[PDB]
Amino acid sequence: SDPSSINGGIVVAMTGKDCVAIACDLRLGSQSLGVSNKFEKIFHYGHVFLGITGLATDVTTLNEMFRYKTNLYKLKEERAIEPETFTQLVSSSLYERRFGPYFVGPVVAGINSKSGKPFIAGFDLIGCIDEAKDFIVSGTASDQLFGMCESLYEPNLEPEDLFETISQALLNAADRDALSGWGAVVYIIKKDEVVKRYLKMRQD
Amino acid sequence: MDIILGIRVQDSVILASSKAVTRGISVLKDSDDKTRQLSPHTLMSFAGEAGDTVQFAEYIQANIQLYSIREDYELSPQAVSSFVRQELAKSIRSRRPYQVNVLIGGYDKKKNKPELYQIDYLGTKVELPYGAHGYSGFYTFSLLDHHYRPDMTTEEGLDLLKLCVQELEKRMPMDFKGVIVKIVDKDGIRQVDDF
Amino acid sequence: MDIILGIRVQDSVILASSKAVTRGISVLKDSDDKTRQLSPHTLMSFAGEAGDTVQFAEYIQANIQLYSIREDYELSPQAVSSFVRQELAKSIRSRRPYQVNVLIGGYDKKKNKPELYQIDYLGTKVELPYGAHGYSGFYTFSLLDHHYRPDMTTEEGLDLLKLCVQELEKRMPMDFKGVIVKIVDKDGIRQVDDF
Amino acid sequence: TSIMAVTFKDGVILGADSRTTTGAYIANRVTDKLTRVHDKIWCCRSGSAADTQAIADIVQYHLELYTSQYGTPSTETAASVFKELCYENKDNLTAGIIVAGYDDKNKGEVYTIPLGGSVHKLPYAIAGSGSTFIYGYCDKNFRENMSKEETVDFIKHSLSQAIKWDGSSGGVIRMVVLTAAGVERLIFYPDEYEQL
Amino acid sequence: TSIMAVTFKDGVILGADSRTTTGAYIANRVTDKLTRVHDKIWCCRSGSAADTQAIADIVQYHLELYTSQYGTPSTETAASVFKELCYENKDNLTAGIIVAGYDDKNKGEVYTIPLGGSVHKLPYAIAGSGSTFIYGYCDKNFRENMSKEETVDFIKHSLSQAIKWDGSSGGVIRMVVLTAAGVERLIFYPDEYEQL
Amino acid sequence: QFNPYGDNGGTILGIAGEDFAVLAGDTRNITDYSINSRYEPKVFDCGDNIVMSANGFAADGDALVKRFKNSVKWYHFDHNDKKLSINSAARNIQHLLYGKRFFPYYVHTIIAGLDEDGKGAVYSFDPVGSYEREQCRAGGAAASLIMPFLDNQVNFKNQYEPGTNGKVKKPLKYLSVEEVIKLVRDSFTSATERHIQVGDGLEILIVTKDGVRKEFYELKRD
Amino acid sequence: TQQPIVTGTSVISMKYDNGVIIAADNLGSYGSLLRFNGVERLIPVGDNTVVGISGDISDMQHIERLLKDLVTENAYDNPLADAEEALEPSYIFEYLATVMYQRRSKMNPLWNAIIVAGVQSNGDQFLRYVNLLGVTYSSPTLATGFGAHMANPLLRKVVDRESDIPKTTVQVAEEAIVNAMRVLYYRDARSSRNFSLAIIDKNTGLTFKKNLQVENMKWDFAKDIKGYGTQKI
Amino acid sequence: TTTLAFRFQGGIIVAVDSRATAGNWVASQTVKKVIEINPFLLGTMAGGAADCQFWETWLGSQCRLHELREKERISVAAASKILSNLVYQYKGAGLSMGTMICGYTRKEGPTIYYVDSDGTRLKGDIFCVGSGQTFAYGVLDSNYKWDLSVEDALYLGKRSILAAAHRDAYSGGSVNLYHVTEDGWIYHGNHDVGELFWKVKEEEGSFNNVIG
Amino acid sequence: TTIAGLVFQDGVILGADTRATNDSVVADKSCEKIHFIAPKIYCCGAGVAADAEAVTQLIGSNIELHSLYTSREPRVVSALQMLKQHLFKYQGHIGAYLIVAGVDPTGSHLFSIHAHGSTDVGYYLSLGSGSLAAMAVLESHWKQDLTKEEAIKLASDAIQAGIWNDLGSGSNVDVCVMEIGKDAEYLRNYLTPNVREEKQKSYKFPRGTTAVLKESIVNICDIQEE
Ligand SMILES: *[C@@H](CS(C)(=O)=O)[C@H](Cc1ccc(CN)cc1)NC(=O)[C@H](CO)NC(=O)[C@H](CC(C)C)NC(=O)[C@H](Cc1ccccc1)N=[N+]=[N-]
Ligand SMILES: *[C@@H](CS(C)(=O)=O)[C@H](Cc1ccc(CN)cc1)NC(=O)[C@H](CO)NC(=O)[C@H](CC(C)C)NC(=O)[C@H](Cc1ccccc1)N=[N+]=[N-]
Ligand SMILES: [Mg+2]
Ligand SMILES: [Mg+2]
Ligand SMILES: [Mg+2]
Ligand SMILES: [Mg+2]
Repeated sequence: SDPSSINGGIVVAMTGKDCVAIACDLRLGSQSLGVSNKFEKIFHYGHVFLGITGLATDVTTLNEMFRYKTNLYKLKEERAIEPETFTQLVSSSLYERRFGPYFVGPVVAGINSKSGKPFIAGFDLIGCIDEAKDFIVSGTASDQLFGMCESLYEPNLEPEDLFETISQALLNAADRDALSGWGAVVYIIKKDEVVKRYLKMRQD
Repeated sequence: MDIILGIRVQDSVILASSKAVTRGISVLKDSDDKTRQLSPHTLMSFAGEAGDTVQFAEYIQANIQLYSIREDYELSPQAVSSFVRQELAKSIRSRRPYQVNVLIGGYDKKKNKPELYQIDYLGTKVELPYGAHGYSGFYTFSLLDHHYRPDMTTEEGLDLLKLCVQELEKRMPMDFKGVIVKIVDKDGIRQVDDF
Repeated sequence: MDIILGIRVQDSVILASSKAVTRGISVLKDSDDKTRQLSPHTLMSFAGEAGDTVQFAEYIQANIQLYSIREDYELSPQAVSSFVRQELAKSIRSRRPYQVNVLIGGYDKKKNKPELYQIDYLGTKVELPYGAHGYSGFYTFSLLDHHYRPDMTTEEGLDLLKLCVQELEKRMPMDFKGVIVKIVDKDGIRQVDDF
Repeated sequence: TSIMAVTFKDGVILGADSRTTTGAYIANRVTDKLTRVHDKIWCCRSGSAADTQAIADIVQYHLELYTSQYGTPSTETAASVFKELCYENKDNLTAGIIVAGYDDKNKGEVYTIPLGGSVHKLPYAIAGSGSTFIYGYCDKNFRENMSKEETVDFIKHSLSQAIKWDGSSGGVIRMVVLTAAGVERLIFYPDEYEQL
Repeated sequence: TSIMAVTFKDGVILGADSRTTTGAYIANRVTDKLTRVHDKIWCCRSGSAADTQAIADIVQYHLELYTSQYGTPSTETAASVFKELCYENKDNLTAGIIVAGYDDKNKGEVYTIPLGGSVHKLPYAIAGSGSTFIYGYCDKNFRENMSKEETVDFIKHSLSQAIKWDGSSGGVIRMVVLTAAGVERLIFYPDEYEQL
Repeated sequence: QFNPYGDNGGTILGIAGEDFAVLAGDTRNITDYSINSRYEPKVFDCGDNIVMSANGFAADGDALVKRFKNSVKWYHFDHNDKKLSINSAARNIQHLLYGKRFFPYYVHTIIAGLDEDGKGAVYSFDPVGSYEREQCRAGGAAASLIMPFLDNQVNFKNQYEPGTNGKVKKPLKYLSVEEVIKLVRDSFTSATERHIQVGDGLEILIVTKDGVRKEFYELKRD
Repeated sequence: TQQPIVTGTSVISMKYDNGVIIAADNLGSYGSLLRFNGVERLIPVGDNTVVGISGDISDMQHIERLLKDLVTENAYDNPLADAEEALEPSYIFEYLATVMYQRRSKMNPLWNAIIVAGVQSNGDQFLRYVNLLGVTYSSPTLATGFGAHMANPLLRKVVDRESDIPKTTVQVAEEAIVNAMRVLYYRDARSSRNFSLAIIDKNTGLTFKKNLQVENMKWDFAKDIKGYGTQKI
Repeated sequence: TTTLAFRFQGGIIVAVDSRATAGNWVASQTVKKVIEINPFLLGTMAGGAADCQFWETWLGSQCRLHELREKERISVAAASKILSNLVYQYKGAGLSMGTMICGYTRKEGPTIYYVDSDGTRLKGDIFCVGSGQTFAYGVLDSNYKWDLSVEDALYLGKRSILAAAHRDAYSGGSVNLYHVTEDGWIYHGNHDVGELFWKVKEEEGSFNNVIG
Repeated sequence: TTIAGLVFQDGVILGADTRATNDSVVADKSCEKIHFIAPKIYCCGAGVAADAEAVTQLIGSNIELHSLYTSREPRVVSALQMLKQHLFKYQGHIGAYLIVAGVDPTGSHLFSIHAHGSTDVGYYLSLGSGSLAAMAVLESHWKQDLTKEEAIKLASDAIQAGIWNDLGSGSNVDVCVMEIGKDAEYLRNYLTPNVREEKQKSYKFPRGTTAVLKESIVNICDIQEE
């Protein structure tokens, strides 16, 4: 009945030294029934990454919508959109459905190509922006992720350390949530290379 | 409508769909085909609210057939499933939504690969090796988790499907009156008349 | 519990009762006997709410067995049915009523006559040539109205009962997993093991 | 209903309208809402007529039995018995009672018992649906130690306004005067009080 | 809220308390409920603050546009515009407005517009939650053709009682005097009016 | 309608070491968005080297602790001053809780102490008396924040030996009392940052063979 | 289960170096009607305890009688009733707290919030709260209803923790309480100007002050406030 | 919650998972859903955690009192009926229980009784109870025969819980195994699903749906 | 949320805390609740955060276009009138509660706006869940002709009362000072009374602690070209 907790899933994003990390679980369910163990929740439009938790039909719809909008942006502007601008675009697009919202918890992550500055942001379902220095959490195990991030995180982690911190934040949060898990993916993002890693986790 | 199953094997997709049509107290029919051919190499099975199921299926069928004539070309199973998902995703925020869940089984002639898509009434799409809608999956996914292999032949896929149907006939309360089975491969769509 | 049928022929009463026990999603059992022997020549089949059915049946069984020992005598089917009706009629105005419907099939050794009583959870008693509870009667009474004769043999009664069960298997939505059949006559109670 | 009790120099006066309504129909236009629980202890009733009658009858029984054993009860004692019934049965009662009485020791006393079953001793009290419209008037015009004629005018003018504005109130203004001299009943008709 | 408008010899006076509550919390203790729709046509607002502000702003707009085309509108015309908004949108409004104004031809006039959207021309009017407590007082003490000083006292004493009994009312008593001489604002503080 | 239940917030945490146990709880007491008290003790010494906390609705918590304390007193009278073992205490609490199965104590109860072999023990109950012996348990408002952290740090979950690919788990160890208290303090500091009902102060009761010792630490008061 | 009818608003209180202060206005409201203007809601028990009660007044009057009856009962067969066996604040509180919780557990609560303020035999300050649910807590400042939201923030600026109690004199504490009562009169729609204040000191005993009034009120700024936005007159 | 018990040539297999939930919150991954009533009786627990623990512990006391009074081991039929008659008294009050009473006695042989909180009591050869029952049934019904080796039967019970632990969100943690014989019950260990799953995937070649 | 505004000698000042919450969890520890409308007009927001943000941005956008059109400095009454007419239209469904303050050619102004479209005029105001804590302080200490130094002290004290005593409010204090004839000064993180204390341990893991199934490079660039 609660749309944000039918399908389940989580996204977490963290900043490090000259890098950002964004990670998500792979579960898609119908409440108790697990359906898919390959449902990725992180997408990218050029060098800007967007994670989306919540109702899966809206996750898919919004991905298709932001692909559409960022493609037109690029044709007109003659450059790829930046994380700060994309954040405002996500907020705008969510709030225009104020009284019939998409049931989602989006998370933006990326590095500004000009300034080199790491950037992360989170939103509620109607577009209120939370721009964080440290980390953003989203999904059915957001409380669990807040607990993990708030204790595990420290500022200015190197990419290969940040990988370990975000992975352990995701994995241990997911294992305390019935509707999250079934696999996980972690993106480590630097100014001009991005590494994607699939994690080994318990499959229950 | 009750049980719709799908299983993608090596070189084909097999869709099994129950034959019963029950209106409350009585079983009105025991030979109902809960499927439409969208294109020569793409089949869609469906289940959900009465009336909405067939209306939706035939509406999709007409649109894909219209595309085929206009371009003199068959859309890929992926493209058909994305079209179907968008229609359902548009539907869910309407005045009166389509309450229809579908499986789309297709053979992609370009990639020479079978493909099975599961889409629910909300517009939730997933590509799977095997799929089901409603209560069917509760019984059958544990079997398919155990016995499925990606390199199975069509005959092995049918034997695995018999085991799914036997389990449903043993443990489900409703008499769904057996299943019509259809195979989708490189040569097109054909019905297995003895099951 | 779903289907319970009864038919009184020339020299016997035949009770047919479904074998399925369903708890919501799954069929937990397919060999359940929904009957108790109250006395050597009196059998009671039952259907209704889970737990209440067996608790009530066994409570009646104990009381009739207690009567039999005290008086060294078997109560008539009529007397047993009146006892059962009063217990249900007392029940309906309780804090928590028994939700149980019963058929009582008996052979009266004094009158040399088979007797079938149908009693619902309210305590509504009726003597009948054939009876049913729940949705069973909707399908089967029209058959029995057509084919029944009072002078039928036990074999003819069983053939007429097969026709009732076939109709139920064709038109009912729930799979009730066939029936256990029992015959009550002058020699007592016996089960037809192949049906 | 509009009811009030007012202490003055010589004792206390109870006052009430005479209207009983069932919705917008006036079931009784000459009701007596001033009721006797003892010789010089009376009460004004508001709320459920069934409930206030049942209570008043029980109180009269208790004070009669008190008098047989312990002599004349105080007005405070009467108010306490009213309170005990109202408070202990608050879930099943809709009763708003004003208790008024005359001792020779204490002189005039007024106790009000609203819905909850609390007790409040006051110089004067007003209650019933029509009382809302005269809080302003009564507060401005009440003085302590008024004469009998002044207190009768104060009650007459007050209930006149309550009656004027409240549809649930109307009819005659009944009054009961409690002094050392005894018990005097007064009645005032529409043609008198409406032209005030 | 306690509000009232009173006609007198030289014109009309509007009066109001200054309390705005959200439940039992006093959101604003110095509210100005006397609001100007034209030079010498004012109104007192009660009910939903959002609704009465929205209405009053629309009326001010209509009378400004009226004045540009047809000269100074009558108080009756202002009351009619208030009525039209209140009546036609009765399903979506909770507004109880008193309209008061001064012409030289008609002198002081008062119109009251309760929840339904009806209009009633009166010598004086009272409204708001606190008005229930002063119907008795105001009816007894109002006279026609009072002086300015008498009418100020009448309003001050009336709203003093309304404030005393109503929890929803309180703060300062604001008044606005409308005569040929012009527009005079008056204010009266708790230490003045509470001791009356 | 009268609602007999309320929520006084708070969070509690039990950890079982090798030869000790801790039961910690924040000292903030709240209703809705108001602070009732910044120091209202929630974890109690019940005698017989057992510590107890019943977090949730504070009135039911106080009632339960009061009844268990009394149960310890009467166990002494009835059984010749015999020490109530932690396992026996746990079973006794189950019966206290289940006695109100149809009008529950709206609390999450944790007790800590030493078992009969001298090893550390923590027991945790649901509101109607289902219980389990555990090595690690947080209860209350921020239990969702704290428990995944404890799974990771106390029980070494999802942590593997580096270089083993992912086939040798980090091996389980008992923590020192000093290590446990560091993890307790960091759990509550973290929980205080992200949960509005957690804060003000942290009171830890440590149970060893020597007895019950207390430690108090300030938490953020916003 | 009932609903409160005639009600009393905030009771506020705080500890200071040698004792406790408690205060409460003299109003009995009947919904929005300010019905009864002479209601005493601070009820002394002996010379060492004051029980301040808010909420339903009929239930308050019941509690008042239980406490009066408690003093009588304590005196029975007790030669030290006015000495070592006199009633303590902690005894009076625990009794009330037992009653409150028992009544909520029978689904028939006394619809009140109670603060027991007093000084114990050994000179210790006692200040504890209990309400209709049987929920109890203690703190250097305590307040019920609107006082919790408005008085506590002001009183906590004086005594923010336990260590501030010995630094706070009776003049400073009373000043803080009297200011808090004024703030409540500005902002609580179900409050009154007239109030009672009680000081329980370990040296000077129980001082009970009746018929106090909120004074030094700021209203003058009101004259300049005009309209609700754009109005200039 | 996934619990199962089945009868075969070599006795009874009983397997259960170990997860407890409060909604979508995973309360615990180390819960005991099997109660050891005596050397020849086992009780499985599904439904309310407190309701099962309390009444199945109470059942054990009633079974002990029977053998003191009658100088004889309680029958599986009698034990199951004590519990079913108890829960029936509480019917409508809101108790939540799904349970299996499994044991051997000389007079009965190996016996399984399903008992639940709405008063149902059934004797049978195979039962699965809990939110993950359908998943367990799928695997169990396909590979069930009367004459499995004790080794194969133990594996099937283990594998059936694993299948449910995977698919059912509310089932997981670990698998507890039991085998009931003429001589009594025998514990066959606690098997963590986070290790078992990968082990089974590799050796069996199943779970091809997973990224491994 | 604790937001407040008050007037002083030749200006107006706004204050706000920096905590955003979802039920009982703290979503944001450092958020800006003082929104921008014009160079010398600011808006404190409470209630639904997205709504308060969106409504100020929209009115701010329209105020800018109005200012360009009329070639004048925008007035606070224009922002006030536009905000209230928008909020009234939506009947409280836009759950924004705002304190608007600013300077313009008319002078200095301070207003409050409620979600249903009602407005107030005041010399000191507060809104949000911490309003009662803040108003207690403002009622105790506000006077006429405050200096700027006294005004900043009182405003920050009013916000602090909310931070400590209200669970809804927390973290830091933001202030904005708008004085006649001067540039408005926006003072984010004016007070920082809730810095997290240093942790007992570092939870940085040994590398290779996490088990990994696969690795791959993601192509984020356009066309790798020949
Ligand atoms: C699975 C059953 S299921 C999902 O198929 O219904 C387990 C089986 C089980 C678990 C534990 C034990 C013994 N300890 C035996 C069997 N059951 C559960 O997970 C149940 C599902 O409802 N969980 C509970 O009963 C939980 C257990 C706690 C440890 C979390 N308790 C509650 O849900 C209660 C509910 C409640 C009761 C009274 C008042 C308020 C709330 N506690 N909580 N929250
Ligand atoms: C305090 C307001 S209060 C407690 O006094 O009502 C702040 C004011 C505020 C915060 C942030 C900003 C940012 N520009 C501006 C003003 N308001 C909040 O903390 C609100 C309280 O509802 N928080 C939210 O709206 C949060 C924001 C986070 C997601 C960043 N949103 C949710 O909780 C959503 C929103 C929601 C909105 C309307 C109605 C119900 C729920 N819920 N969800 N999901
Ligand atoms: Mg999980
Ligand atoms: Mg007032
Ligand atoms: Mg906090
Ligand atoms: Mg699972």
